Amino acid sequence: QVQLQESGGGSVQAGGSLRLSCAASGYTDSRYCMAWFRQAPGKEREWVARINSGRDITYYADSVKGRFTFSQDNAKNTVYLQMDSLEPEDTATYYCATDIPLRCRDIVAKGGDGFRYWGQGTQVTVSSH
Amino acid sequence: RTPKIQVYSRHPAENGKSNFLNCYVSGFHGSDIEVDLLKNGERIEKVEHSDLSFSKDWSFYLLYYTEFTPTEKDEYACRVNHVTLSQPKIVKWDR
Repeated sequence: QVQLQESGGGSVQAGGSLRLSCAASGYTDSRYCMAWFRQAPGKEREWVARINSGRDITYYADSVKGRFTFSQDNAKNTVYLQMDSLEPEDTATYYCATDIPLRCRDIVAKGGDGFRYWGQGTQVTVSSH
Repeated sequence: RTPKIQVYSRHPAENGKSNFLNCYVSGFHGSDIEVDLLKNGERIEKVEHSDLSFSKDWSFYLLYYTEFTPTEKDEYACRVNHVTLSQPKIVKWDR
């Protein structure tokens, strides 16, 4: 059944950019909605972003609005979250979550976390100068 | 030129009571047009609409609607595909 492909984390200089990546194989018709959370030291978990199964609606956390943006690859198989203008406060492990549209519909957009299928997490470390 | 879209609820929204969510779309040359209501970015299943159209200038007036119970955190939107549009237009509900 559903297998997550989640990648892109690593080390970056503050003000730089970093593209996270998510996709999942096994869904009926490859149709699934998707969100990102992150876990930082010393804070609770924080919802980052959400895109729908049709990939034309995006909600972002106020905390990253104007900075983070979803795109898709040419082939349309994978979704990217482009993170620009990174600050040290964005140092965290990022995770993506997927589920079928029927369930996603009831998973609230900003914060809802009822997704069945998650990545193990990719870590992003944003150092200063 | 391209469609006008308004998205609004039948009442001042209050959470846990029953209201309606409306999508009004208006423009020209509608035979092709596709309108969806969205809850948390996914299509709402049972949705109704009323259409009004005139041949003289090919104008149309569509109203898609659904009975819904809003909550603190559920987000709702309208999606419209049309020939004039290279990529579908989304309008988010506000309040």
